[PDB]
Amino acid sequence: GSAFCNLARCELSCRSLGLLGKCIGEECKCVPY
Repeated sequence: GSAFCNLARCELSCRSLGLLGKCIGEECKCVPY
């Protein structure tokens, strides 16, 4: 919509904090595997 999450880019971003990436509501949100 006005934003668009990318799972590959969210996965590479959540990898920088030590956890898994997912998209929720067209935003990036990280999760504990």
